[PDB]
Amino acid sequence: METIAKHRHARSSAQKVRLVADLIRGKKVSQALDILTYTNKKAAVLVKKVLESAIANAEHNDGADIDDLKVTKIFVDEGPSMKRIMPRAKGRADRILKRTSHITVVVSDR
Amino acid sequence: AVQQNKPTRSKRGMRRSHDALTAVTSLSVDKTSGEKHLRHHITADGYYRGRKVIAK
Amino acid sequence: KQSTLALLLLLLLLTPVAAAAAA
Amino acid sequence: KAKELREKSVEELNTELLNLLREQFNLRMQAASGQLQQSHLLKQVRRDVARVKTLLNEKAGA
Amino acid sequence: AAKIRRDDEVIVLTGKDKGKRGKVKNVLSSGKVIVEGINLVKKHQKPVPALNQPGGIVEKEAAIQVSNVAIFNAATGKADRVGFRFEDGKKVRFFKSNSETI
Amino acid sequence: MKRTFQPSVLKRNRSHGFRARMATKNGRQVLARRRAKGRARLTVSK
Amino acid sequence: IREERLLKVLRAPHVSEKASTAMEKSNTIVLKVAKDATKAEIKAAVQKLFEVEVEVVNTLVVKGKVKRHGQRIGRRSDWKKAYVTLKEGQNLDFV
Amino acid sequence: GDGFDLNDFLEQLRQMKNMGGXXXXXXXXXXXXXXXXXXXXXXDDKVLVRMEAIINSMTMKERAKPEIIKGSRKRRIAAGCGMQVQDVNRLLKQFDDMQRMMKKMKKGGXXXXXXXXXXXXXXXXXXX
RNA sequence: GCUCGCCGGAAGACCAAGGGUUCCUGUCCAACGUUAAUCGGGGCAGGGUGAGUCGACCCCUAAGGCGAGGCCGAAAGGCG
Repeated sequence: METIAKHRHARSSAQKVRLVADLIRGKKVSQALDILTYTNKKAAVLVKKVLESAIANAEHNDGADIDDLKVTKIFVDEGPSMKRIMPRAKGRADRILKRTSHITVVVSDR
Repeated sequence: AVQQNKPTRSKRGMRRSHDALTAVTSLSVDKTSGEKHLRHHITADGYYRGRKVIAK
Repeated sequence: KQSTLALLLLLLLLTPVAAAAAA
Repeated sequence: KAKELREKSVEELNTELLNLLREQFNLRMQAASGQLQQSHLLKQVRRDVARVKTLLNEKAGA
Repeated sequence: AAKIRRDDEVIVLTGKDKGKRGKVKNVLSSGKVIVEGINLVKKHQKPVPALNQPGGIVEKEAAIQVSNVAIFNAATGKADRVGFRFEDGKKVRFFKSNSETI
Repeated sequence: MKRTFQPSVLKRNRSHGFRARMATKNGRQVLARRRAKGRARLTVSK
Repeated sequence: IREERLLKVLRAPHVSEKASTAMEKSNTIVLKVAKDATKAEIKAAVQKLFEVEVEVVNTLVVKGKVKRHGQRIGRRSDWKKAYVTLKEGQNLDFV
Repeated sequence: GDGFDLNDFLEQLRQMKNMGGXXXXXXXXXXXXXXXXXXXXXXDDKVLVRMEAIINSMTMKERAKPEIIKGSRKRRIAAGCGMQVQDVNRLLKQFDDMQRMMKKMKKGGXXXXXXXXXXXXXXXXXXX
């Protein structure tokens, strides 16, 4: 049985988060949790959160035993990106993109 | 200097082919407490190689 | 003066938490 | 009201007006101390005042 | 000139309550009425400690469009439509079918 | 460096203030045009 | 002065720590009064309505803050505060 | 000596329900009664009996160490006292508030902390 | 809290101008702050500016302005 946990509109680019997301794909969630613990990145703690949430979901709602879970599908999509302005020299200005992303983790006993 | 033609997503993929992180393989398991941790680094409880060398 | 002061002061910390739960 | 007030002389009306302002004062005093339950009272008096005044005028006017 | 009023017994023409009868609590300006035992909704209420309001799912009565309710003729047992005449000098309501006053 | 706007209140109001406009034909035409476009404030006043 | 004006002066007691402080220590009360009233009229109005002896009335004007409600920028109204010094033989009533 | 826990909370609660001053504490409090409603004070007996009884459904470990309490334990508690889990969550919330407050009493002064108590008003309009 | 380092005819203290609540407290961390932020000149709520003698007002005029009558000018207006 598949279970979802998502975090939407996280500050980090899709790109940066992808790096970490692609570390844990396929492992059983224990081993993966540790992979994430000792990865030094910001994305790492974001995705750690989402993964843990996902475990809680599985167990509490669908009655899955934690030992069996693997990470079957984990993908980071683009989020709504916000414009800002940084002033630059000689008067020109710069529309800045503060990017966000959708971290979506899905776990399964199979 | 600035590029002449918009480089395709292909090239953009290639350049990033090297940018993948390396997952740390080993999690050393300390003898006394048993918690996992890095090689050569102390645990979350301040255990190292069986001592508790930090009280904390 | 000091009587009522000290008296109320002793139990002063217990009251407003329950009062906030009442409010 | 306003039939009731209409049959009173100008003097008794001045006197009533002052009573009313005392009552009104007293009221918004209570209301600014947080001591008021019935708010509907303010409007009651605040409007009655006007009633009285509007009479005084026409008794002087004609 | 208002046809449906407080405390009239009505019958419901339209909706999930079609055919049911009941008593009007009150009317609203938008042309909506609220009828006894009619159009119950299950509403979720966040518990409020100031009003000592517990939480939970409260069944409440939701406003129904007044076009959808008909004034219930007790004589004929049928829904009716209403009209106005002048009896005494007073404006009064009556049923269209048996033309009897209310 | 020293830029173009060095603010002063008394200056501002003697130059563009309400009364200053009303003084003249032209000014009252300004205030006419503004009232016709329906501005929030006509002149610069506090 | 006329009494009719008087009863229109004094809006409300001002409640705060500063207020309480002066009321206890220096024997002084703090009032929100109509924006246009003056030291004369406040002296008169307290002396009249609370029937107690006023020494002197000091005043100030508070500019209301600027607020936002749902992005909209509003301006809280101004008002006038009065520190009212009572001649010492008086002891406070709150009605 | 670790800090404030459900043991001291229990002691303060039984001392509360024994000494409960709701009618008297309404009189003891002055500035809070001018703003908040006068009848808004809840009855001590029912609430504190509920709290005492629900606490009585807890093991000694869940008391001294309140952060280990989870959903299943809340189920055990609610089923034991014969009430709803939301009430357990409610009392855990109140205990969280009490713990935070007493922690603030322990960190600072009782006079700085008693004078730091503020009455929250979301605007100068009453009840809005 | 402790050492280290920089300004000191200022990188200190007080005003006028200009701004207009940025002041102080509590509370919060989305956005804002070129990073985190538990912090802020950010958000929300409250408080805060007390004068016969300090300023403005007021009395008096400078340059300059407006200007009853008046002179002038197709009209508006210009000068006094």
